[PDB]
Amino acid sequence: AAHQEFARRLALFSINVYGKLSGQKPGENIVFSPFSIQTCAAMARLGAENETATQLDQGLGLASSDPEQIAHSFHQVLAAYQDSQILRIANKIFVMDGYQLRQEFDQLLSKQFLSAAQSVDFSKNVQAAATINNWVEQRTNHLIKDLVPADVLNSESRLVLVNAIHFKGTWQHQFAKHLTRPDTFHLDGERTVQVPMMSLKERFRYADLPALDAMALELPYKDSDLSMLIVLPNTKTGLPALEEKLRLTTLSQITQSLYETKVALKLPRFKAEFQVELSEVFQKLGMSRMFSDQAEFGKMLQSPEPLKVSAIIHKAFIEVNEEGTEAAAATGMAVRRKEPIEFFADHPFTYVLVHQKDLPLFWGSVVRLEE
Repeated sequence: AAHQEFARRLALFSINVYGKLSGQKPGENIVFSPFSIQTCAAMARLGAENETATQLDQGLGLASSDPEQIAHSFHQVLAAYQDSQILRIANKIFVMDGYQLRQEFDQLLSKQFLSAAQSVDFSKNVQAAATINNWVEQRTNHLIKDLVPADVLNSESRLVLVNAIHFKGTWQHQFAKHLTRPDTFHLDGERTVQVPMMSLKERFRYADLPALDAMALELPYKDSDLSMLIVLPNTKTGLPALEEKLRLTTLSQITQSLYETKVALKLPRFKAEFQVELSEVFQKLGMSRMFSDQAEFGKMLQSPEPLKVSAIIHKAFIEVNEEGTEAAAATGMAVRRKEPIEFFADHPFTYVLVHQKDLPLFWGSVVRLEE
């Protein structure tokens, strides 16, 4: 249905972005919220026209070229997440003093994307960035700071679109802290580090993935249909090969493979933070016109001023420990006038924080750990 299609399109967008990020920022732990990125960009699409809009439709994987339909489909997902004890999602638009949104854009953002709105003076760009970034902090339990630098805002800025997402869940099956001990995490064939390694024997949904030379495990969050999917290469140095093989399948095909079994799990206690300016990723996914002097965003403002995207920034944070997971992310877009089975995660792996086994909220990799 609608959820499954939305999820499928988002999963493909996710692996698309992940591949470009891995290439742009090699050797570091990736974490991002594809949901946050797709939602923020879809909000911008509502104000786009012509080839600019078509590129966004195709690069984001939207199911319609009709702004009303696109908005309705995001509303279905957002409205579901309003009634949650674990998840909080928030949208807001920040608009230059004296500029008015077009009626349709305004109504779709407010009613379908549940977006708030505030007028700001971008010519006072230090002040405007503080307003934006303080709001993001409030929406992410202070985990995402300084999202939009003052230096990307100026008197030519006209609006900033922001999506924020915050997650705090408890494991259905928590780890016992007294079992956590320093243990070896293999960075590669020449390098290892000692890290706090959590240990738990329990029944989990599991899949052997021989076609991907990997194995997967699902860790559910308590009182929810949310979970963490871990995909673990069979070889210590296998993650780059696995990241390529993932493109040959889908998240839903992976999770459909899972079955409950007794597992001896080892998993590092870890935190990761990641930040990226996404313009190059978008260009590489075929969404270049939005940054150019040919950008078409004539449906955003009543003003006849031509507009383009000057920056897209994403930041994310995740903390995994014995009790559960806390994660957060935000995306800002600035627009301007022109017997047990062993599952030992002791070498690099990829993970996905998923809703209903098929909709990715967060996606990351652990390739290195300190201390």
